[PDB]
Amino acid sequence: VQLQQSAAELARPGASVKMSCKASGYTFTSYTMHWVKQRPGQGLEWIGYINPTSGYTEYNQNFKDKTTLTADKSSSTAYMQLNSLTSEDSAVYYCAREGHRVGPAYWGQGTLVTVSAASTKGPSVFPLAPSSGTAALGCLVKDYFPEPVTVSWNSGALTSGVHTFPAVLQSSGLYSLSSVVTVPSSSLGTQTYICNVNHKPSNTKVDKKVEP
Amino acid sequence: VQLQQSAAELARPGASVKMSCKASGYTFTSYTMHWVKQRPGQGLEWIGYINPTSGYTEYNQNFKDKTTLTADKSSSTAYMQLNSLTSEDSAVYYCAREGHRVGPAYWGQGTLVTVSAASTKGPSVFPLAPSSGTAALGCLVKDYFPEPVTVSWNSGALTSGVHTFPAVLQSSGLYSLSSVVTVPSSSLGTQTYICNVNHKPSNTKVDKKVEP
Amino acid sequence: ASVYAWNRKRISNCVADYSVLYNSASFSTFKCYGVSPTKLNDLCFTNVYADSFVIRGDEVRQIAPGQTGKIADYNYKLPDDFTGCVIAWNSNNLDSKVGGNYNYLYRLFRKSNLKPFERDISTEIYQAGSTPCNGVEGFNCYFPLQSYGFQPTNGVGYQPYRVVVLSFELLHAPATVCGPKKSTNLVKNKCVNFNFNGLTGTGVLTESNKKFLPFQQFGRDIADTTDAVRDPQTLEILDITPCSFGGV
Amino acid sequence: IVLTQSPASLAVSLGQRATISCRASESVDNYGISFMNWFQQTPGQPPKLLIYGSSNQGSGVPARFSGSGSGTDFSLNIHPMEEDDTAMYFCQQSKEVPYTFGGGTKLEIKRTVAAPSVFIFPPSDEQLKSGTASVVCLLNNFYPREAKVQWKVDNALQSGNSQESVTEQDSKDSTYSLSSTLTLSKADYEKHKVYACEVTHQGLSSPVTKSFNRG
Amino acid sequence: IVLTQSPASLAVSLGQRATISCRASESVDNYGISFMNWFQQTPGQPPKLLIYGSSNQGSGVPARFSGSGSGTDFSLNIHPMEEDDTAMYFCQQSKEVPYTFGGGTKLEIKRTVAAPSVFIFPPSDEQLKSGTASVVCLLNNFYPREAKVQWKVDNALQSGNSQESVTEQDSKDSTYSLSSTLTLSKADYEKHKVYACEVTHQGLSSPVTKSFNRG
Ligand SMILES: *[C@@H]1O[C@H](CO)[C@@H](O)[C@H](O)[C@H]1NC(C)=O
Repeated sequence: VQLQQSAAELARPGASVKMSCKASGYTFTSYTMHWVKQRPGQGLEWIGYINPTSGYTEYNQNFKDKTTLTADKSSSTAYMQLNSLTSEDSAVYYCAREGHRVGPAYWGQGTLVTVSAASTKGPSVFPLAPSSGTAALGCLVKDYFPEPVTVSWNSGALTSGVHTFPAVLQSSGLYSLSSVVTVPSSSLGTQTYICNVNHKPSNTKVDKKVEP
Repeated sequence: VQLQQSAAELARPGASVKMSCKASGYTFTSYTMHWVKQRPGQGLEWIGYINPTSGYTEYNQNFKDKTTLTADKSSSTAYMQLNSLTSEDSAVYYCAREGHRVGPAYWGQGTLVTVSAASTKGPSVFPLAPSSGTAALGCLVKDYFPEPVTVSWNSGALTSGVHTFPAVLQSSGLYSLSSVVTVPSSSLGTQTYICNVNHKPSNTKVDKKVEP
Repeated sequence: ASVYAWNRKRISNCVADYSVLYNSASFSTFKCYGVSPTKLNDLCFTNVYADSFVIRGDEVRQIAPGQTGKIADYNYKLPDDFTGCVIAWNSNNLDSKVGGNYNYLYRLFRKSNLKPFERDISTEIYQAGSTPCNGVEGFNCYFPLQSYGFQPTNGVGYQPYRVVVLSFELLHAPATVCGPKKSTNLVKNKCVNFNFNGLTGTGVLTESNKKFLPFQQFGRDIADTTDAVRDPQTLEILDITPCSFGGV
Repeated sequence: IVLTQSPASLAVSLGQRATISCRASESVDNYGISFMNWFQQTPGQPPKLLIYGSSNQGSGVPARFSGSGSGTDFSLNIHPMEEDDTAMYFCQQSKEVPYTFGGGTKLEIKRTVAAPSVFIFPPSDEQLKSGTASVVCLLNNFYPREAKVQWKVDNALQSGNSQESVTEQDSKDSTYSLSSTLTLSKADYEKHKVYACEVTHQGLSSPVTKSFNRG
Repeated sequence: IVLTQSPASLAVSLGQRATISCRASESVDNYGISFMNWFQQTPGQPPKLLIYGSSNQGSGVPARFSGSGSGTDFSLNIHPMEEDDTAMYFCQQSKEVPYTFGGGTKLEIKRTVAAPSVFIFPPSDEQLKSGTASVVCLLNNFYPREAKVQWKVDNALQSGNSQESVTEQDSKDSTYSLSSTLTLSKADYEKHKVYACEVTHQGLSSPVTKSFNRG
């Protein structure tokens, strides 16, 4: 039993999102298809289910107006349509197959829908230099859209003690995070430290040298 | 349910002791009151019980002759009368309340009755100097009556490694104990060690300087 | 409630639905005496009693007709006849606390075994010895009640069990409590199998001139055979006549 | 049906019992069987069926996980706690048409209380050129995650102007890391001299301050 | 009724089972219930009811303590032994009018056998002015408490002249301390030169002697 989904769709508020779930490993005509919403770092909310054989769809009361479930048995695929998107709709949606008397029994990976009117913007990397045993340093990444960004130290040469904190969504609509590392006080003047920040959506490859 | 007795009464052989037990937290008219004798560091011996509402007292065979139980319901108190005291009578007595089908169920603190013809005498503190890594020293308290005495080092400045052994009753009728402490060998010549002995009953405050 | 003071709820004038008994997963014992458990939805009862309490698990066997033990003798006794059902389920998760749950009590001491369906909530001091107690607690004077002392880590035997006892009263008298059964229409001049509020028979239902007083619900002729009945929905008196039979 | 999940944040050392409890507003039992399900979700992964029904175990589930209970009260127990058990555990009901999940319990492995390594980072010169100043307070290797960070600009407490992030528990160190950024305009940043971060934590007897003067 | 309390001195490490047994001369069972009670007494405190009846637990008693048995044989078991369990445990009977208690069991936490640190102390000069001489032999940090101390004055063993004291088990070190004092008149003390304290203990392969010559 395998379920495959779309990948990280981004839409502005008011638009509609069409979401697909390919099914394999079973008949797909004998098990109903459920959908579950999960806001990042939050609880799970059941959206609704569809019977593949007969298009009888039952939705949650909250999601009844803005959601539409459909299915194509010919290609063995299910679809969820989200209409009139708002910022609350930004979340990970899962498609699940019925089993063991559980509604959403077998889940398929998960696809992230991001609702925002913002546009892609390159990150700015700013050196958080050590303050004048073990010292701390790093660099702060600010004003980039969207997630994710890959942060490394000296192309992977400095990995122990490296903490790249998850970004937080600012009120301006962008993301800011910090990558920090603790280094011996002896290597303050000798060892060169560079943080490498790679943002694929904006194709921004920035290599920032941090010095004390 | 709380029971409160007298505090550490001393009497000479042949005299009589009146012992009180105030009761609170219950009606005191629905539960019989038991008395239990305990020698220091020994087993428990049940003495006898009294019914508060009706003065029906039942005593142990051993304690029948020398013990009398009475009760005052007006003040919610019980009393034990010990007559013709001997050295065997020196012990801690407890007043207990019936409960859970146990005779002496709920005990109250405990009052120590000390039978002796001796009189209050000030302690004498004798410095046990270190013998000429870690060395040992201390001071011996001899011929004090009665217990207890507070022993400290440098007004509490030397607490680790301190052993103030419990006093023992000598054949002469007094008490002797020893306070010892282990000190570094490098501290033999420099640090001053003084043991403080406090005997409140005799109002004896002695500060003994122990030197090697 | 504690077994010594067991809760009694009287049940009457209702449409009895026993779906809770069949759908629940928690029940451990579902014993029935005088009735069949699956047939409870096809019966009409004059009155029902639901007696609920909390007991120790090893004592659940004592909740049954003609049994002996501390609970049966001094706490809760079932009559030898007892048309009804005993339903008990483990409640360790709900009625046990870290430390001890001492709210639930049972009666250790009593002068004599209590009669069936008798409740003793008195807490007078029990006189086990010859000496009168006069309300005090002493050597042979004991508080009659004793705490179960439920703790989560106890043998299934010593874990609390919640018990509900249903006491049906089954008689030809007008039954207030009935299953839904979806009552149907009635026909007059045909041999039918009629179920009149618990009364059941095979005959023709002719219109009757019997003058029933308002409290009267059915009529019995000589030799005590039901010959008349009033239907609950319409309140009309119908004569019941056996449809013709005879040797050939 | 509303499911309330007691403890929703449980810290137990390896080899110790872990209990997550679910209570339902109405009965979940139906047709004789029970319809309470336990799901497990490791970070970055879809939820996986752990315990279908009250006690039945799902496909490929180790014997450590056990489900018990009935009526409205259910419990999930993991006695041989392992490293792989660090996940978010949900309780879900399948009796009624609207399927509802529990609050969720993030299960963490417990360790000894550790002192946070506190540091303060002034804004970079290049950032100061851009008219923005972000000052960072960093806590390295502290357990548990319970800690409070306050910003003091010229001995005046700030509110509604700091954004903090917590990196997930370390795989080996089992210690959290925290980073709080205070953002200001350049004109406002240059109007004050003393910037301090005051942190209180369980492993600190008294709150630790880290301050710097602009320039 | 006479109660015999098997082991009356039990040493068990933390987290280990501890069993104290009470045996009665005649049956303690009456009216169907049992009347064997277990009391606990911490030093300097009144005895506290642990187990009323054969198995029922007293008020505010942790689940560690358990009472079992019937007839004439009863047992008190403490499987999760803790530090606070160091106390004197008594068994008592409530069946007959003269209530009788057990011998009493002092519960000690077990540790590895430790070598006694032996020291000697001659009488002080001021004491010698008073015509009395007390010679002290001190053993520091030895486990178990089983040890024998003998006084040898001019290679002659002394009897009936030494008084010894034992400090209770240390809260952290869990090691006993001993101090034996030999008292003599000044004329008798000055009539001998060599004074020795000869100690035997489990942790010593051979008995240790500590001696001094007067002067
Ligand atoms: C109750 O009785 C009245 C009078 O006979 C009848 O009109 C009514 O329909 C009955 N109720 C139902 C639910 O049929």
